[PDB]
This record gives sequence, structure tokens and C-alpha cells, in this order.
Amino acid sequence: VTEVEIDGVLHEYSTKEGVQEDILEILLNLKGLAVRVQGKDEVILTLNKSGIGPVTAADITHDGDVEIVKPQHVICHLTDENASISMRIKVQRGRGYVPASTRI
Amino acid sequence: GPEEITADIPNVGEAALSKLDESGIVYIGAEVTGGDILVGKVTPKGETQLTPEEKLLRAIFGEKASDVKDSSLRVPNGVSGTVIDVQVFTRDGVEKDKRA
Amino acid sequence: KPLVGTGMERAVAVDSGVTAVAKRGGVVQYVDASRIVIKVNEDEMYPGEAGIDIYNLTKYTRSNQNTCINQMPCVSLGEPVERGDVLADGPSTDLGELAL
Amino acid sequence: NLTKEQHEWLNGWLELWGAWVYSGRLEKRMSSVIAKFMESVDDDGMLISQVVDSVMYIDKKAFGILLSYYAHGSSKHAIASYYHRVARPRKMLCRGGGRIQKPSLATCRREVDEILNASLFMIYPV
Amino acid sequence: NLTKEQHEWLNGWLELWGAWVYSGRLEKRMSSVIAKFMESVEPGRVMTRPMCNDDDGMLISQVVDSVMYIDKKAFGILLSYYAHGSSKHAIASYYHRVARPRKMLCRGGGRIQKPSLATCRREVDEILNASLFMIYPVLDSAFKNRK
Amino acid sequence: EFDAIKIALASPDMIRSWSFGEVKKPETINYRTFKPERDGLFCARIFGPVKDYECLCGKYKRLKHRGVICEKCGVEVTQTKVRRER
Amino acid sequence: SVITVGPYLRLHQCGLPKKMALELFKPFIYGKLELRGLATTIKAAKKMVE
Ligand SMILES: [Zn+2]
Repeated sequence: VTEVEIDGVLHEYSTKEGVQEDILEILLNLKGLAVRVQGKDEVILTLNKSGIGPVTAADITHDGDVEIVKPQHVICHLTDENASISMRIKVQRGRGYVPASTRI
Repeated sequence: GPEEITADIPNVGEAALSKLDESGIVYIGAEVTGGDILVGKVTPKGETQLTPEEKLLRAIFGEKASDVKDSSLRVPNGVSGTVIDVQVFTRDGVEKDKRA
Repeated sequence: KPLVGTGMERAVAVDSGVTAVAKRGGVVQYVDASRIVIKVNEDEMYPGEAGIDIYNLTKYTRSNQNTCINQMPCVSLGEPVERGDVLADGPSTDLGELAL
Repeated sequence: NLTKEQHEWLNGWLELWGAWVYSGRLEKRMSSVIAKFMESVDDDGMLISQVVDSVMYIDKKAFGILLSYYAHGSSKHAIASYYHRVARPRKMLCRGGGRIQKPSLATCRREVDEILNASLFMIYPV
Repeated sequence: NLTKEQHEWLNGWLELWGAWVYSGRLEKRMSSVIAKFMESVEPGRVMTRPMCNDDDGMLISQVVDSVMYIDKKAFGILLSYYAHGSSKHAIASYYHRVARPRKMLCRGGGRIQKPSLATCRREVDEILNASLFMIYPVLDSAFKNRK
Repeated sequence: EFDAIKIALASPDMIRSWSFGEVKKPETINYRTFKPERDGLFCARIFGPVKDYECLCGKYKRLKHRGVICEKCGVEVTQTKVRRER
Repeated sequence: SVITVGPYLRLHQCGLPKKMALELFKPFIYGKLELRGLATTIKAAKKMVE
């Protein structure tokens, strides 16, 4: 995973009404998210999920070239009857350990 | 005279001006580095506030004059990070600003 | 949590009020990241003024030493709680246990 | 250039003229600039007001300055003071040089003096 | 020779430039009272010459270095004119004092003298008149090159 | 430049030789405006230019006037370093 | 600042961090930077070392 743009959120150090988790725990859960891509070198993934329950790996809008490997990997729990998340997950190739500060 | 808070400044580039609001205040969440400008504060050095002879001749000539200085709150050197909150306290009887 | 504990971690975790403890025994109604809502059980419910318990968690705020103090929900929804039990893991607290 | 008897003569005429107008005894129809000055507060004053409005109709800035000096009764030094306050940078072949900057106070004093002398000079035969 | 508008526009950039570099003066003076003496008075002569940002001043510093690196005399009088803000006649005096009786041979005859102060003016003037004309199309593209 | 350090007890007229004036008034600054006063503690005309080559009233504003005292308060134009030791 | 080891050094030398070096030797940077002519005037070198 490279970077995530969740919708109604200014920045990582705040919350979102409708989820039990903080933003920070969510994207650290996404740091462990594994996926397989074939035809590209970068790709943007998208999830849209409402309703009470856990947010699994299944709720992304999958394609034919991308492939999640662990469908059970949880992200968060929606707690509201009517709330949703809509992030866009940018994913690219790479090699090694790259912190966020050393870029550009 | 008083001092002002707005995004009007003398003589810095548009780089720091990119990251303020219309009121002169950084948005919540704009990541900044050291030396960046958080709030553009200026002083009117040379403000008049004179007799109605003045305000007469201001109505005659226009209001062009009495604008100088700057004391913007700048980020300390070497530190960086992310804005998460802005607090504004306002003395009573003073006009509150838009972001406030 | 630490593996080699010393048994005191419940006590110092509770008595430090940086965690938020259920004042009455109840059942969780509504979990949120910011607030938390408890249905009060009937026995501990006062006859007049039935009511429910609403606790508001402390989010990111500046400590005395410039560090992050923050509280997290450690409970699920639809769940019996006990009077005098942990609900919010505060900073360096885990599941009611103190853990540096 | 005018003479000094003309200076004192028409000077006294502008003194009773501005003292007449500034009381508010003049109508909007003489000028919208006279009306502008009356927004900022007998046949002798109306005859001379036709004269002065006729000659100084075309500039309106030194006409307003003329009202400031005679109608209101302001000192020359304050007028050049505020005029130095409203100054813009200009090209002048200075004692310093042809660089482009805001002029000095004494220059502004000179300009009020010469716009005074030219103003009175253009008024006088009319 | 250059034109009138070019002289204006380039002239404004250069006074912003030498104003900017003049702020990198080694040391001033002041005191510990005078600032307190200063904020509650109106001074009069605002000596605060305005300057550009660091991007423009650095950029046109690279421009002026990029052409004017070949003559250090013309560069020096350039900094005299915009940096210190001194007049042409003033550096005609400074320069005329130490112009050095280099035995320049005039149309009068063989002579052992400074060229005159009447000479040294048009000496100075032909330098920067050519110099701005040299650097102008470079700089005018240079703002466009960033653009 | 200089050899040994010598001390001695102080004669009175030696102390008169050291001074440039007598302090007389127990104020130091204006507090209303921010000026130093006539013959108070922080004095100009005893101790010198609080500004730099410039008078208190600002009579001699340039380096050309160097050498002559003022007249609206009577201060000699020098550096502001000189108020460190007079 | 705070010491640490780095045993790979020989003993006639010590480690030093790049930030503290770039702060401590600023007038030398000005001097040789003027010498090479990478920037003519001083304030140019000020913004180059900044
Ligand atoms: Zn004086």
C-alpha cells in the first residue's frame, strides 16, 4: 500500500463519526494488507461499505489484474446503522523498506 | 494602532501564501515544515486615526496610505509536523473573524 | 501488555483516572470512537430519573510534557459491563492493565 | 503670473466665497463635486461659483483642494502633509536621481504652491 | 540600446535585487533602547527599501552572475548603483579619486592625468547602458523559463 | 601596549576627572513616551548618543555632522558604543 | 550532543553528524563558496547554505 485517501477526513490524527476505530489504527491495519498485482506497476483501489458490521478485505472494488490474498483481514467495525467509509487506496510496486518522509 | 491578522503581507512569495486561508490562518491538516508561516500578523506602522480634517481629505483624495511591517508567526527552525487544531480567543467588543 | 507482570497493574491502571471506568453495571448500547453509550441495568437504575450513561472520551490533547494523551474503546457492542470496570484504554493502558 | 493686488483681491473674494458656500447655501446643481463637498459637512457666491466651477470644472482635484483651503479653511501644511501621505512612486530627475520613489514633503509643498498659483492664475480673468 | 519600458521593468527588478542583497549587509549598529524608542514614534524617513522573495533574488542573482561574471568592474559599479543606492555622480567622485593616472592618450596630446570628472561620467554611463542591454533578453527569458 | 596593573585609593578630584556630569534627578525614563531625560540616570547629554550618530531630538541625522554637539538638548554625536563607559 | 560508538573508526578520527558540521563551518562554506564562484555575493551564499 502506498497512500490512502479516506473521504471525510482532514488528517490522520482525527476521528470519524460512525466507526469504533481511530484513523491511525485503520491505516496501520492497512500497512499489513497484502495484495497481488500483475499487469501494472501502480493501481488505485476503492472500497465502499455501509451497514453495521466488520469491514473485511472483501469490500474493495476488485479488478482482474489486482488480487487480494487474505479475504478475512479485518480493517474496522462500523457501529452505526447508517454510516460508511469510502477511501481510495493507492498501491504500487517497490523493493525494500521506504518510510514516508524520505520521498520527494 | 492595533495589529492585523489577515493574509495581506508585504514581500514574501506565494509559497507560504498557498497554505493559508482567506483569513491568514493555515488550514487544519496542512503539513508544514520549519520556517513556514502559520498566521500572517502585521502591524500598521504609520496608521493615522486623526481629526475629521483628515477624514475629510481622505474622502477627497482616497484612502491610499499607512500600510507597512509584518510580524507573522513562523514555524520554529528544524521542526515540522501537522496542524491538528486552532484555538482563537477574542477580546470582547472586537469583531470576530470568519474562521472564528 | 507486559508478560512478566507483578499483579499491581490493575490497581494502578484503575486508580489513575486516565482511563474511563463504568460507574454502574450495564449493557453497551452504542460504541463510537468518540463517545460511548451505556444502557443502565434496572437494579442500579434509580427509580426516579431512569436515564442512561454517556461517557465522552478524551481525544488527542497536549500533556504537561508535550505528549499525546488519548483514550481508546476496548469494549464491543451488545455487551454486559460491570460497575467499576474499565471501558477506555487511556494512554499506556491496555484492557485495564498498565503497560508502559 | 498674477500680481499681489489680484492675489489679495480675489483672495478676499474666495474667502467670502468659501465662507458663503461652506455654510451650505449653495445647491447641488452647480457641481456634483460641489455636491460632493456638501456631502462632507448669496448671488455673489453663486456668480463666483459659476466662475470657479467653469474654470476648475475640468480638473476637480485641485478644485477640491481649493474647497479644502477656502471653503473649509485648512492650512497649506496639512494639505501637503496628507498629500505626501497619499503619494505614489513616480519618475523624477531628482537631487538623488531618476529612480522611482515616493517624493519628499517639500516637493509636495512646492506642488501645492504651484497648483495654487496656477489655479488662481486660471481663475482670475474669469 | 534598450527601450524605455524595458528600462522601467528591469530597473524595478534590479532595485528589488540590490535591496535584497543589501539586506545581507555584514553588520549595522542600533542599540538596546532605540527599538523601544522606535515603536512608539513615527520615524519619518522609512529607509526600508522593499525587496523580492528569495526565489526571484536568488534567480536573478544567478542571471547577473551568469552574464556579469566576466567584468568585475562593471559588476562592482552595478552593486554600487543598486546595492548601496549611490548615485552615478557619487561613484564618479569615488572612482575619479582613484582612477589612476594610467597615461591615457587623449585627442589633446600626451598627458599624465586622470581623465576628468567631466570625463568619468560618460565613462560610467556607457558601461551600464550596455550592461542592462546585455543582460535584458537573458533575464526576460529567465522569468519565462521558470514560467 | 601596556605593562603592569596599578591601583590606588581614589582622590576626589580624580573622580571629578572621570565624570562628564552630575546626576540630579531620580527618574530614568519617560514611561509616558519612552525618552531619556535631561539629567537623570539614563542621560544623553551626560552619557552620549543613545541612537547612532544621531541626537535625541534627531537634529543631526547624518554622518557629516560628526564633531559638533546638538543644541535642542546638547548631545555630542559619536557612536552608541560610547555610552558604555562614560 | 550525545555520544555513541561506531567502532569502525581508526583512533585518529571521530564521527561527526552532517547537520552539526554544516552548522559549525558556515563561514568556511562562505569562503570557499566565494572562491569557486558558485555564488558571487554573500546573501546568495546565505540562501545556498539555507
Ligand atoms: Zn537635540
